[PDB]
Amino acid sequence: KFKLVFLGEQSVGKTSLITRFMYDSFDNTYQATIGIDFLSKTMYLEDRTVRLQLWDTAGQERFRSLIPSYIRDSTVAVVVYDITNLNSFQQTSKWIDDVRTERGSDVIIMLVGNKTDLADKRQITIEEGEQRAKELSVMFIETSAKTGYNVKQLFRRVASALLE
Ligand SMILES: Nc1nc2c(ncn2[C@@H]2O[C@H](COP(=O)(O)OP(=O)(O)O)[C@@H](O)[C@H]2O)c(=O)[nH]1
Ligand SMILES: [Mg+2]
Repeated sequence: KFKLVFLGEQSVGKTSLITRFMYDSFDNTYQATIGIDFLSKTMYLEDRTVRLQLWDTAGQERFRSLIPSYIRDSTVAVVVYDITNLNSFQQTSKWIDDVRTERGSDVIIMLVGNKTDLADKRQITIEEGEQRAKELSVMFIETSAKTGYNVKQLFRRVASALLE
C-alpha cells in the first residue's frame, strides 16, 4: 500500500510539491488548504508501475485534530519545512513525533527542505537537515516546487523505499 501523507507548518510548500508532481505546474499565489484533500497518481519505477495515494493536510491549528487518523493510515509521511523559515524546521520535530506516535517504526518518513530556490534567505543548511534526518532515522531531500528541483526524485525515493 502506497499512501503518502504530507505534514508541515502552513506555507512550507506541501500543496505545491504535490501539484508539481501531479501536473508539473506551480502557482506563485498562495491557496491555503482546507481540511485534508486526496489525490492519486500512478508513477513508473523499477520496471513496474505504482499507484500512489496522496493526502494533503492543512497546517492551520484548527484542522489539527483531523490529522492523526490520516497519519495512522499512511505508509509514508512526508514532513516538509521551508529552508528559509527556522520555525518551520523546528516544528518538524512535532510532526515526526506525531508520526512515530501513530506508526512507530512501521512507516517510511521523508524529511523535506523545500524552497531551495530562495538561496539568499536560507536559514537551515543542507547539512543541518541531513544530520537531523540521520539522527531521527528518517530519509532526507531538499526541493523547490517552484523550479521543480528534485521533486520527481522525492517521489521516486519514497516509492523505491516502499517497494523495498
Ligand atoms: N519560492 C518558492 N516558493 C514556494 C515553493 N513552494 C511553495 N512556495 C510558495 O509558498 C506559498 C505556500 O505554498 P503552499 O504549497 O500553499 O504550502 P502549504 O501551506 O504547505 O500547502 C505559496 O505562495 C507557494 O507558491 C518553493 O519551492 N519556492
Ligand atoms: Mg496546502
